[PDB]
Amino acid sequence: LMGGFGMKHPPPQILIKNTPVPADPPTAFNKDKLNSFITQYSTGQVSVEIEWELQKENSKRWNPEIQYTSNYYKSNNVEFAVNTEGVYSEPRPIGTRYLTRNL
Amino acid sequence: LMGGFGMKHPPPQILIKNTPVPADPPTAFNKDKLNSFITQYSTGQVSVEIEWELQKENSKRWNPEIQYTSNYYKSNNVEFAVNTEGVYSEPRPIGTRYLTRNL
Repeated sequence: LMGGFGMKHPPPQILIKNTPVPADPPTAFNKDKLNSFITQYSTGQVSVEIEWELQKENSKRWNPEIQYTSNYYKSNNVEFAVNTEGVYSEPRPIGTRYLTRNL
Repeated sequence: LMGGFGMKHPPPQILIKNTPVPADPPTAFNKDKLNSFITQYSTGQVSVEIEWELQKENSKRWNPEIQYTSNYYKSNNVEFAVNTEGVYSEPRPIGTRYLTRNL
């Protein structure tokens, strides 16, 4: 209902964790689980590659259609670009529905 | 200079004429060329087929571009459509330059 593709078997969940590294244990045995760990974090890169299938427009419509565009008029910033402070922003929601079909 | 594709050998001129059909000549010989003809005209269909080669956009531009669009706002007529009297019109000149390239 929020939109998109419903699937019985969607892309699976990808779970990641830093494995705990204990700090120095005591030299006499203790049965309690170790609550003392080395402070730790990880970084890396992720690649996601999705192949998308397209359905072309076959239309016989004579007149030109509505298309999504940028507006030429001068502005302080470029839409869908970085800020003067380095902040990327998305100025507007963009749907998919521009081209037309008969009903 | 008015625009388009200059060619040493452009598409050739296609010339068409109704062949003159004389009216009834006199029954005694006269050497003058015949100035009396049957009133006549022709009609038919013409097909022109042109194959056009395309050069695709390779751009790495991040932000969306300017595109030619129809405007959604309500109007008495549809642009590039027929009139209520049957008159087709072209409301605006449309150039080719919307997509961008680096210089």
